[PDB]
Amino acid sequence: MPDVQYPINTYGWLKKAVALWADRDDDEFVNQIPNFINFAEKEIYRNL
Amino acid sequence: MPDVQYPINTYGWLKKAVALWADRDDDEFVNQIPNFINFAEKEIYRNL
Amino acid sequence: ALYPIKSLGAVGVIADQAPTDLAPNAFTNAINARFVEQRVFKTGGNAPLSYVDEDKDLTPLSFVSMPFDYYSAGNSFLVVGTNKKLYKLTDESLTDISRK
Amino acid sequence: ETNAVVITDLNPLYPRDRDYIYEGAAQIRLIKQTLQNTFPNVTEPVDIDSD
Amino acid sequence: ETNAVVITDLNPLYPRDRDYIYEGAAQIRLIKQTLQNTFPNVTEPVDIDSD
Amino acid sequence: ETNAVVITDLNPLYPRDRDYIYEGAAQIRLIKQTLQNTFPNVTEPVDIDSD
Amino acid sequence: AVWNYEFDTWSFRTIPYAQCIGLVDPPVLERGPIWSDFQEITWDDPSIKELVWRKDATNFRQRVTIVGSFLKGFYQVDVGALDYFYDRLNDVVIEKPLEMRLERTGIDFDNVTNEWNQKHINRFRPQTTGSGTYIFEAGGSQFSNEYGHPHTSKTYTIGVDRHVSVRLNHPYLFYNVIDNDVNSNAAINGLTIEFAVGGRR
Repeated sequence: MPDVQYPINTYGWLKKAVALWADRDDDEFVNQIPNFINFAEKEIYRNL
Repeated sequence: MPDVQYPINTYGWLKKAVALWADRDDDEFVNQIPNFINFAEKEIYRNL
Repeated sequence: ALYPIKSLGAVGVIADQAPTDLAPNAFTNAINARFVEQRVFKTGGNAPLSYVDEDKDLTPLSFVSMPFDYYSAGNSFLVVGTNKKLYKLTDESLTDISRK
Repeated sequence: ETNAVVITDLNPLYPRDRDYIYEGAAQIRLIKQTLQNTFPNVTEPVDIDSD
Repeated sequence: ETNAVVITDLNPLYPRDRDYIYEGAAQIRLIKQTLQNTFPNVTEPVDIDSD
Repeated sequence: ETNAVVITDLNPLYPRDRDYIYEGAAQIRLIKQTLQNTFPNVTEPVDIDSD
Repeated sequence: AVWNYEFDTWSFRTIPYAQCIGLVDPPVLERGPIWSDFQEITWDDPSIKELVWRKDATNFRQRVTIVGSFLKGFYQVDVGALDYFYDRLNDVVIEKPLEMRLERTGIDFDNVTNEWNQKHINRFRPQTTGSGTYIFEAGGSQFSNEYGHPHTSKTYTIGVDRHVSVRLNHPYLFYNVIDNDVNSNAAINGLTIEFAVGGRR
């Protein structure tokens, strides 16, 4: 449902592009989007 | 649906040829064409 | 994967029924759709009609497709009613034929 | 009617959007007759070779 | 009149009888088949050369 | 029914059956102008010599 | 509401404010006429326009079902696609393109996957017939009881398009098919929905 610009640059758009690239779009999922993001950035910076 | 030239000089045509090949253009998909591209060129230049 | 939905005309509306337990090829609502044989398509539409221009000022409550009359030839007509009169019409002209 | 006229050389817009309907079939007969008059023989005219 | 494939061997006079008013469209389509069949090679007929 | 065709390109498989055919007269004009444009010189075209 | 007794199948339709209905013979201008009748008519449509050289037939005697209407007149009730709506705000008649809708809520795919499983949709691969221009819609719900919310809609134009790209993942799909267009006589033999599987929470 959401829509996004081309040149993803902001957490703000990213939080939506994720919801997009995955079909399912629901509050059981979005509201924890950010948690997932936290997990990922942490997993990265942990050793990058 | 769309069409192109023999040589694909550029973006203006490529972003359509992609829709062509890869089977489909349905708007939920096209509008991210640019993003896919920004991904690919990067995946390239990172090591080319 | 895939979920084939074939013989789309097999059975039409199935309401009153568990929408998640219908057969694949069955509709929870339809309007102006026609179902036949194996297939689905737009029904024929409404569109107007007139014999003689005198008729278009007319609200016919009921009618008959009579084919024959002794004064007429072997040609068909109409017996058509209204709130106040019984008419006849035959692609040529109009007639009040009410019981005087 | 249309007398003293032969060959499809009449000016266009003859139907003029106002003819009846009884002139349309007469136009077809005139076209068929004139076309037959122009080339009264056809066997297999694939020998054009526009080049 | 479906049957005409040799072309130019049609029947313009009579079998119309000014009847049917449904066959005028069919005749036009049939005429298009006859015209296309005779000359199915047209790109730029600028070689008029009437003389 | 298209319009601007002068290359003997008349589509016969795109009419219609219940809606307006108020172009049969216009089809005749379209057919005539195609014939005139292709061969704008017709007085006695017996010059086929089919052999 | 219409029942086809050859296959025992129900649908519904609009009719033009019928007081009464019947079979009948039609007017002459429609009754298989003769170029030799229009001696007073002009190609220039004296407000008469609705004449297709050949109108498809339902009957060999070429007869017609007619409605006696509240709208001051008569109507034919099964003929080339239009609809005659009415407007009390203006006290006027309106003519609009005839709209088909087909609708199925809550396709669960339970004959291939479990109910609860989220189902990525990609494509509808139909097998159509005729000429026309459909509008497909698709959407879904995370729950079994809702008529889902639209995710997308697209035109399908026959001879040109072979499929329709729709992006979803909800476990219960719905689709609508709409045909609004005037010059269409298309039909559907069937579908074929392309999909995958995600998971569940």
